[PDB]
This record gives sequence, C-alpha cells and structure tokens, in this order.
Amino acid sequence: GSSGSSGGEKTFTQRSRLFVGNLPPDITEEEMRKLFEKYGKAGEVFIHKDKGFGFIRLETRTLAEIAKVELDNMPLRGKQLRVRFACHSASLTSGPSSG
Repeated sequence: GSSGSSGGEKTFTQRSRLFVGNLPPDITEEEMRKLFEKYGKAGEVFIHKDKGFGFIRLETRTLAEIAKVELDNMPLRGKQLRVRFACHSASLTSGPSSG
C-alpha cells in the first residue's frame, strides 16, 4: 500500500495531468469527480480557491484526450472552463504531411 516514504521503486509519471482554469467559486472536489465521471475517477484531484484552480490527473491517456477536447470550452454554472494539458504545453516536434 503506502510504501516508500522517501521514494521507492520507479513508478509511472503524471503526463496525463489536465489543468482546469476559470473555475467557479462553487466548485468542490465532488463536482470535479462528477464532472469527469464519464472518463472514470481522476487519480489525482486538487482544487484551490485562494488561487481558483483545479488540477486533475486521469489514469489512461485516451480519456484525458477525449475529456480534454470535450470539456475544453464547456459552460459551468454560467462560468467558462479552460482545459489545457498541464504537462504538455504545445510541445509538438513533428511535421505530418497531408492534404
């Protein structure tokens, strides 16, 4: 269970961490968990008022993607919701040709 106080054995990373901004003053850990009930319970859920932000971390990646676009630009109690990859910041090093 809770082993490795200092560190432990190599574990998975948190690349699937979605950042939620512009959160309403009526948002709680509950609302969040329910908001992402379609993509399963987020591994990590933290909501800060003083700053007005919420960090969510899903298990898989496919979910974060579907929810990243779906939730992205979604109305919440009248307020707006900004969803942007916390770990990934417009970092696309490639050039796929198409047309």
